[PDB]
Amino acid sequence: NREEKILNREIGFAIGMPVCEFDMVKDPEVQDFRRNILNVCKEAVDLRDLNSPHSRAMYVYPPNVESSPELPKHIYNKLDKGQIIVVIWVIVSPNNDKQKYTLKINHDCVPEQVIAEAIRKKTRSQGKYILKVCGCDEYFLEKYPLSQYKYIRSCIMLGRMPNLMLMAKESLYSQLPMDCFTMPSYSRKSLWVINSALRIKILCATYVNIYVRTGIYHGGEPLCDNVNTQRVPCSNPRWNEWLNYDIYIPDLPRAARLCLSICSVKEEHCPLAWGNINLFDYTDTLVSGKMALNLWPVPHGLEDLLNPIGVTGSNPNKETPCLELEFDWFSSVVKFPDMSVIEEHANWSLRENDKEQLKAISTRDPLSEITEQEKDFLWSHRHYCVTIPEILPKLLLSVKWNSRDEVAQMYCLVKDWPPIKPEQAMELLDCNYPDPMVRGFAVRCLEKYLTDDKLSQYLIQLVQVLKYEQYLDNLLVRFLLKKALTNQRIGHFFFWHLKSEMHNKTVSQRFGLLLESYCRACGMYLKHLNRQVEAMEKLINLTDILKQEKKDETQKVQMKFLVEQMRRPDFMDALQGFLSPLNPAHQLGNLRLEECRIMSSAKRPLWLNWENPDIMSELLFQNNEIIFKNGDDLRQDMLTLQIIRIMENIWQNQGLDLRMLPYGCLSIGDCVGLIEVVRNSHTIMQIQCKGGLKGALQFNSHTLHQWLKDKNKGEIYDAAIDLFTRSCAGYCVATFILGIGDRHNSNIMVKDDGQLFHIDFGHFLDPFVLTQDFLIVISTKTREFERFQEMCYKAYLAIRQHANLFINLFSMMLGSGMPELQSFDDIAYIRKTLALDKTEQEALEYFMKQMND
Ligand SMILES: */C=C/C(=O)N1CCC(C(=O)N(C)CC(=O)N2CCN(c3nc(-c4cnc(N)nc4C(F)F)nc(N4CCOCC4)n3)CC2)CC1
Repeated sequence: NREEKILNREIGFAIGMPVCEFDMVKDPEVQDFRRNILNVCKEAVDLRDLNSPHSRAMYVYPPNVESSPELPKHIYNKLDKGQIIVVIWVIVSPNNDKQKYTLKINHDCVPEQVIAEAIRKKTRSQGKYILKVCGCDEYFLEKYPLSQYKYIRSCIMLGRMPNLMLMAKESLYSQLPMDCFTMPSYSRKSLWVINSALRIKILCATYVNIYVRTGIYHGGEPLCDNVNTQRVPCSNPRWNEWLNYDIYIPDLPRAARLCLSICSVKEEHCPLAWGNINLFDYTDTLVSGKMALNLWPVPHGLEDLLNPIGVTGSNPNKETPCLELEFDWFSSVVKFPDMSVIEEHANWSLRENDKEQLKAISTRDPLSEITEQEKDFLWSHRHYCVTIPEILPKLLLSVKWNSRDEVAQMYCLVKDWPPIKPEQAMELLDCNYPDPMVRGFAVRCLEKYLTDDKLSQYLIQLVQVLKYEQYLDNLLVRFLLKKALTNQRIGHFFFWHLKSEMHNKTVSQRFGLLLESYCRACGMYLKHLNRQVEAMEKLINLTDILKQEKKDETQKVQMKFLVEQMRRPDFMDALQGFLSPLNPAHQLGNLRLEECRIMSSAKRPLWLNWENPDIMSELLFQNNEIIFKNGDDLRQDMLTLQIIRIMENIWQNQGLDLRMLPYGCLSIGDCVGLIEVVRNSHTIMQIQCKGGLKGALQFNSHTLHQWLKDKNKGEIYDAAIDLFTRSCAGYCVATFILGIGDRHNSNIMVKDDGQLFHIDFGHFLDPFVLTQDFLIVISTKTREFERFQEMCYKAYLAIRQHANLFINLFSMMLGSGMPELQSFDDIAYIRKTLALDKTEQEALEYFMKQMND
């Protein structure tokens, strides 16, 4: 049909690769995934059309709200007797005259009550309206308490006054397209019985320019010793050898994998090409017969001669080392047993001090190692551990995954295991836990106890752990896809986190198929995503040209070329009138070329400035600024900003107001990304160079206080000083805990109201100087510094209390090929700085001493 072809073209443009390539993939799992994944799209679409236009309106404009409606003590104290002052705006005439109406209402009021009181205040001179945020496309469409909306709570925290616009509901529903998801055109035995040992024949290898080292693994742990084949000259890469393993065939867990590599010898063993295969396919069948596997190049800094944590599947580039293998073939097709046989074989197969010992064990952090004695101890008490559920990760770690009996008994324990918090459920999804039942339990916990707010807060870690999935079709991907197809706020960053790694051929297939399904079921938003993709395409083209053709020209010549190329209507049409990838609720209209510029600095970053076309853009920001950087990796920055936002949330919900600044930052491709521009912000180096005594003079650090006092005179002085002190202490603790890279006068920034923050997080996990500027702004021996030290200590304790969450986040991000995060050894730095193995008072003294230096 026509709709099908146009949708295919658009999806190909959005994903980067054409849809037709997926069809030419003669892989049963690929086509079965493409087909079976459409049930999730159907569920999501039905949920969208479930309740007339309101359901679609919630799908496109979901409420941006906090997970808990309860306000912290200090946040509630900032209210006028538990009330809030809110300005509601109304556009009246064809001239669009804007009339404001100020109200003082209970913070816990519903948007309906807000609209009612607004109409009351307006008439002193029915439910057919809704509330929009003045300046962006955010809508208060749900019966939430107003204060629970992130915008309202932010206004309450920042002292700013919320400005909302009243909008007829029909005016918004008329802007909602009648979406029509069209179903694609590509839609319409023994068991364990075999008793023996696993053996595999390595036949030969092609495209080799030595021996083959193999092993059987379950996630990261080997189910048996590794096996080296006969050292053969590379001229004739023919082994035809049979490798036998100390593993009974039925003893193989469901997620057993074969990890192989080709090594050379000088004495000096060095890997050449690696590969991993699923012993069981997606249909639970045990692979048999001949199989050709194209290997992958080795990643940098590989400790061993094997890469088990690497992705599974043959290399898409078939012009690579190809190893031929042979698996035993028995009577009939072998399948993994059903859960019923598992339960049958499981059924067939205590002191107070010891209970408190189990509790203390559960209290420990993830990276803390568990001894063999402790493993057998947890296993002997596997039934009592159901009363303390959060010990489930360590219990799983204590299992002998090379014994079908223990695996079946653990399956039984999991089938009825109590649910645990999402923060703890994510730990069971990293590379350590590949078992399908454990991952299903974790996904159930997420589905049951994860707010979409918390989902967006951890969306990147989940999209990453996706790579740890043994098969294309699994419960985790289905959950993520359903949430992305029922919530466009989540779907935006879902699509972008996926597209930002389409360059990686290791997950090109998986993420490509997932993006195909998403774009097929996402709706009209595919058009806006395509416009954003084309804008980023033009930006990448321009910045690539700048870094090579005109790379060694002067600032003004590069600027002249950038102004020339930024016009060329084919480019203006592409970079004008689209949604901000950093925040799709932000419209970006016409470019203010007079305000765009190359940032100098490193790798020629682009500083772009758009006008805000919002009807009431002046009440939020009339100009939106963004830094498009094509050069260095931004994943580290994304993770750091996420962690900083989480730390600020912890501090707020715990009762210490340390205003951080986790500005927007989105990696959109291979080292190509965007950065949010914080208005009215300048670097300390700027403060010193602008306040330099003269053109030829020294740049003392004492002036910063003078600059702040000039920018804040009168009663605003103490407020600015308090803001500076609090934000400074917060960033002190953050940078110490995370081990952020070298700070200096230009890595730090301050705003006109005193807020301090950081930028450009180069390397972490491998001493905040507190230049006498900061100490002078805080006031060494003053009550101000006493309160400062108290703040720092309290924040350090608060973060030590969530060390577990932070370590789990890092262990989940391990999958991403980031430099400063390649092994658990890098994460151990946090276990160090937080003194996990020490006590609370010990860690307090440790941090006191560390900050004394
Ligand atoms: C003093 C005499 C002298 O020699 N000079 C010349 C140099 C001048 C100077 O110090 N400049 C120009 C520094 C400066 O103004 N900027 C602009 C802001 N930049 C910035 N960088 C980033 C960022 C964050 N993370 C990463 N991974 N990369 C970058 C980027 F650098 F690539 N983010 C921001 N912002 C975030 C907050 O809101 C605003 C935008 N800004 C740094 C260099 C002085 C006179």
